[PDB]
Amino acid sequence: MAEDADMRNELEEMQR
Amino acid sequence: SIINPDWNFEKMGIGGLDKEFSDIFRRAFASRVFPPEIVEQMGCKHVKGILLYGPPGCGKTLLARQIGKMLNAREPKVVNGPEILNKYVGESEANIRKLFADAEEEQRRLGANSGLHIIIFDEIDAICKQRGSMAGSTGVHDTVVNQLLSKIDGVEQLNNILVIGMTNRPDLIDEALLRPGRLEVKMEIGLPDEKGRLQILHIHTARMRGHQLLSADVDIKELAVETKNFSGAELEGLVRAAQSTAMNRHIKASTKVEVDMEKAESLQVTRGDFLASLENDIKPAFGTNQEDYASYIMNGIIKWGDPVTRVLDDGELLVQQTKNSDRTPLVSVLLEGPPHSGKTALAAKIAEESNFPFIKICSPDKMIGFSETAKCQAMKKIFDDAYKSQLSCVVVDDIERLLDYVPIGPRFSNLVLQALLVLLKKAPPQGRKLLIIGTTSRKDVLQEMEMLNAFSTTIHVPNIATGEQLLEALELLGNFKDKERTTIAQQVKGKKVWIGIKKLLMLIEMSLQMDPEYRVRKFLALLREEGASP
Amino acid sequence: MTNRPDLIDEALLRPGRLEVKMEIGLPDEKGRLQILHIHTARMRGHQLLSADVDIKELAVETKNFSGAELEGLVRAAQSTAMNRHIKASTKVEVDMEKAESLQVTRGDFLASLENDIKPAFGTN
Ligand SMILES: Nc1ncnc2c1ncn2[C@@H]1O[C@H](COP(=O)(O)OP(=O)(O)OP(=O)(O)O)[C@@H](O)[C@H]1O
Ligand SMILES: Nc1ncnc2c1ncn2[C@@H]1O[C@H](COP(=O)(O)OP(=O)(O)OP(=O)(O)O)[C@@H](O)[C@H]1O
Repeated sequence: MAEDADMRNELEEMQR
Repeated sequence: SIINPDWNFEKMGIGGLDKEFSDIFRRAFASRVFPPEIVEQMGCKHVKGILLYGPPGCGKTLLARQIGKMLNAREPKVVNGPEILNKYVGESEANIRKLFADAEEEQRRLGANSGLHIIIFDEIDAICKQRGSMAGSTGVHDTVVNQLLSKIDGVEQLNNILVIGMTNRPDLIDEALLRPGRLEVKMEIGLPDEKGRLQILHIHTARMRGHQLLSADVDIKELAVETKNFSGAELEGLVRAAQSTAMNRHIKASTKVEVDMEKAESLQVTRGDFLASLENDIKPAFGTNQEDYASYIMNGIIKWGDPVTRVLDDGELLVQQTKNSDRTPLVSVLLEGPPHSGKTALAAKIAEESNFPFIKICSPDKMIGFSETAKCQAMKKIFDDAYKSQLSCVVVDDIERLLDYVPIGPRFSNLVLQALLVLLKKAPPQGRKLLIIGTTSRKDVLQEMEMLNAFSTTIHVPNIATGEQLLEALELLGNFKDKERTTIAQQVKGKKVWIGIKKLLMLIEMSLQMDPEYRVRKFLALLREEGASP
Repeated sequence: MTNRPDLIDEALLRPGRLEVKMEIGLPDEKGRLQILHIHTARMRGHQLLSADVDIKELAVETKNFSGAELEGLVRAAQSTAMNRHIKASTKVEVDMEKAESLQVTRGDFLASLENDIKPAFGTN
């Protein structure tokens, strides 16, 4: 079984 | 009143969607129109949702905006796609609740006798998708869906809101939202019919007729006849293209653009522009379902002998029997003959002469390099599609090429044979009729496999046998003069011949390449050398 | 503009959004002749082109070429001529006294067509 490929990511910003 | 006083059906310019609009009015607006006393007596609740869907360019947005215009109430709120997402946490729900805050306030202030509020969501699938089946990068989408579900139907009851949602892929929407109380009425918009295609064409041409800018030779009914499978958007595009073609004839560009302005005040649109546009500019996005009979019949049919008429009459009789019978919903027939006899063209003609709603032809030309499973899947799909219509006719040609037969060993594919043998005896659903026409060139091989008994009848397609038929065929084609015809007759009339029409055409074309003083001789040799056959 | 028209969403191609669909393909002999004439106007105007160069012969010969390839052929031909007045043995030096009277001949075009530029289509 071929291991799952790499993935991107999504980011969320927070305000102080 | 709740309805604009000047509103009427005719003013919204909608096309052939009579039934759908009537169903909407019945199932969505019946309750609000009756006096409060009786509706209170029943004590029934009111609808709050609608979900339009269908293929692109059918009128969903037009219908939604026309419904908005029809109703007299607050200006509808529009959510233009995924404009509600924000990077800061918790602000998407802020907007999704700001939308409904005003309606909540009004209902609180006035109670049951308050006005109505309408909210329109466009590209709903962008926002609302299954909570479980989603990206794990952020839980923002799930929180949004939960907020919407809570607001639309939560512990607090709100009953003066109507929400309209339009999409193109209804499957992706979450199941929890498409339940009674949120969106129970769900319509499907589809391609129009001939009457709808006439009404649509009428709605746009109106102004040109009003101002006398359309030539009298234009027949709208004919245009509606030709334009098959088109949609409203494509019809409007065709009209625009014809207009542009008509307009282009008063400008001299390509060095510097100018306009006449004195010969340009007598403009008119003829039927030629429509014909030109229908072949060059606009092609139907939905692939034409009509078969390309020109490809299969590339040189027409010529009556060189009785057998042609006999075969056509037999085909007509079979068509009549399958059309006017109830004890035998399924019928089959096989056409057999020597190679180069024209079986495919005759089968195509027989199929065309009938006027069945559904007609399709399955050929190996498309199945190049396919495995023995892909062919089975394709045949299954074709037959499944055929099953839907009330009357169906299907043609299977070149059977031996469909089984991958080779006389060495021999070899063939068993799975396809079994699938065909099962599909030749499966009756369609109740109250439907199907006809199957098969073509082949080797009857003994089929006899060996014991499938010749699966068919109901057989028809024989002979090839030219006597010199008189050859002379008649030459006369019909008219490729030689009287002197050459006499010269050829002087020899051929003595004996018999055995040749197929396709090979005859090839021989004629090969012969016509020589100089005039030799062509006839070149012909005779080709007939003598290749003509050695029973 | 795209190179893979069949990967685009269908909803974007219906009339009213993107109607005019156009295909740009390889030119024919007349198009090749026109293109070749376009890219050689300045040299002819300034008398930098030799009198033995025949455009029609090149147009007939250059088969399966595209516009970029024709421009590249002209550019290589131009450099083969400029290189005859430079000395890159030890120190890069230019003549500057024979640079004037620079001319482009048919031999340069022929040489550039056999060792520098090769089409990427069909048999050759
Ligand atoms: N039934 C119709 N009657 C009259 N005009 C129509 C009809 N259907 C389409 N048209 C014309 O085609 C245009 C396209 O229709 P519309 O914008 O409503 O499509 P849509 O289904 O909402 O689009 P999509 O699914 O591509 O987002 C309409 O504005 C109108 O110009
Ligand atoms: N009277 C005719 N009957 C049949 N075909 C005809 C007739 N007159 C002309 N033709 C043309 O003869 C051509 C030969 O027909 P077709 O290719 O269908 O033959 P076929 O017997 O199925 O061939 P094959 O042996 O190669 O499988 C077709 O283009 C058909 O249009």
